[PDB]
Amino acid sequence: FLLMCQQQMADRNFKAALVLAMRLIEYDDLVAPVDGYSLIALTAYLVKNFGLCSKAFARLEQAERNDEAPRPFADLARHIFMTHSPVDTSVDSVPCPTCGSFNKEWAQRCIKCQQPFNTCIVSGCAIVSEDGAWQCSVCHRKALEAVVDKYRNCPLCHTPRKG
Amino acid sequence: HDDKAATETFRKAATLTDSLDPLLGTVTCLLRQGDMEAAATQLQLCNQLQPAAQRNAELSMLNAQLRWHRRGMEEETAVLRYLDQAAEAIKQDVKERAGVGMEVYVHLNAPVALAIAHAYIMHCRNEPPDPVVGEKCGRHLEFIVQHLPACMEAQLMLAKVWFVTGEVRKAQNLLKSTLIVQEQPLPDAFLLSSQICQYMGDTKLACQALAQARTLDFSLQEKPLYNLLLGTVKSAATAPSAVPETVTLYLQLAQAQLRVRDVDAARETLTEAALKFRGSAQIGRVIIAQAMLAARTDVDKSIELLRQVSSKSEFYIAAHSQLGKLFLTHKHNVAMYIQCFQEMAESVPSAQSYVELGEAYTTIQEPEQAIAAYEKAKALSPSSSELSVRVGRALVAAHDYAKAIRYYQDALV
Ligand SMILES: [Zn+2]
Ligand SMILES: [Zn+2]
Repeated sequence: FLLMCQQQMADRNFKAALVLAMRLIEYDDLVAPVDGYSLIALTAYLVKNFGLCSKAFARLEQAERNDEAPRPFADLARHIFMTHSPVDTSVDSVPCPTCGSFNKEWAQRCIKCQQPFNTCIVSGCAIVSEDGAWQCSVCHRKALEAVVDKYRNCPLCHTPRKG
Repeated sequence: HDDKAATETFRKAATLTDSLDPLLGTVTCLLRQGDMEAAATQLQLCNQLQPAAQRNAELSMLNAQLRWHRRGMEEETAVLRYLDQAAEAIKQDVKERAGVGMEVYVHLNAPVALAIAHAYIMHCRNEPPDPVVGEKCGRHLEFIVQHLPACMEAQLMLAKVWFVTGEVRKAQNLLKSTLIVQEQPLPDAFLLSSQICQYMGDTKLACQALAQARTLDFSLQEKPLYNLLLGTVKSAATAPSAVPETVTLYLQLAQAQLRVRDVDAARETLTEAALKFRGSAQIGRVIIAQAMLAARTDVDKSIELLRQVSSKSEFYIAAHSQLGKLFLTHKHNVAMYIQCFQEMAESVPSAQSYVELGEAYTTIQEPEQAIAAYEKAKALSPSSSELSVRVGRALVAAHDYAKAIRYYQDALV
């Protein structure tokens, strides 16, 4: 996720950047959370949304307080929280395909029926309909048709299409 | 303790004059020898010979003594009444005969009066409180100690229950002061005192405390207690003729099988002792010990063990207090974690629960819910000002700097 999460700013479609960035929470062991939460707060600011940025800044500042025992992320957190309204925007925009419950776009499981969803390999959104789901036969991953039609190769394995 | 020959002596003495007190001497020594039938039959006779209002002191003991071995676990309340029936009487019948000391000590019978402290302590807890029967155990000892402060035998039981006090600084000085002046008794309180210091965080002296018990004799190792406590800072348990005392022995076994990394032996003694000690009122600790191992064996079997305890157990919420801990770093659960902490918050409400459920909301990084749970922790107790500090720290960590000012001003009011 990290590569396209960082280059999504170059791709200028900053909406999918947060969807990518909120997928590495479970991957804090492989990549240190101080690396990812910076990007999470950055893309939260760039789309002018909040709430998740508050959690990211809180974890970052707890890490800083663990470190010192002069930090600028406290300055950034306080400056943004006082110069802007720190309230979470709309985050439930996808319903569960099984029980109809609206869940987070970055949710790995349903909040109601607890059913895992396969996530898109490039946009990061959880797939709800298998009709618009493209399954890779080599790296065994799934993505969305509307984005995978643009890419002639898989983002993971870059498997050529047989013809 | 010339029990067998003096048993006939009482039978002679009971025949010389039939009196309740020397008859209860016969019952006492028959209990040591094993004739519970003759011990039970004459308990009935002395119950009928009971003085109607001033109930006899040693009569309630022979009630408590006989029943303790078998019925005492089921009569953990009822024998405690028979404990109380003479414990207050010895407080009172001696007070009825005060003034001249000769009446005081003849109705004292300190070996009986000290046996009350022996009976009380095994009925009471072995663990210090968090950051009444224990006090009831603690009140009668200071009653025993105040009149004759010199005796170390009453001191050691008193110095023991000072572990329950929670005045750790005033305790460990008193634990140290009495043990250094009086050298004859067993030093195992020195280890226990230093382990309270390590429990606070004071570990530097605890390494040397191990040698201090070791200094007197190798005979301590006849108790396997020391060898574990030796390893803490850095045959016997089966017990045939070759219960809370065995519960402390089971704590020894639990930490031993924790350190040794034996899986089969640990599970085998878990099953065996749980089979033998299922009727005890402590097996919840046992099973969560199982759970603290069952996390490395099977999560769902651990959850079933956690469900094998009812709300009547004091460790049960402690069980759930660690069942929630099962979702800390191993299950990594969110919805189930919130569910469990809500269940234990509603089951036994308290400010601390309202604190740790707030901790649960800090585990999932929900600011507003953490604010609310800490706010009702503040609301539940005026004794939560030390927790209100944590409430303030969580809300400033929850970015609510607009209302942080108002919470702080109102808390300062
Ligand atoms: Zn669902
Ligand atoms: Zn692929």
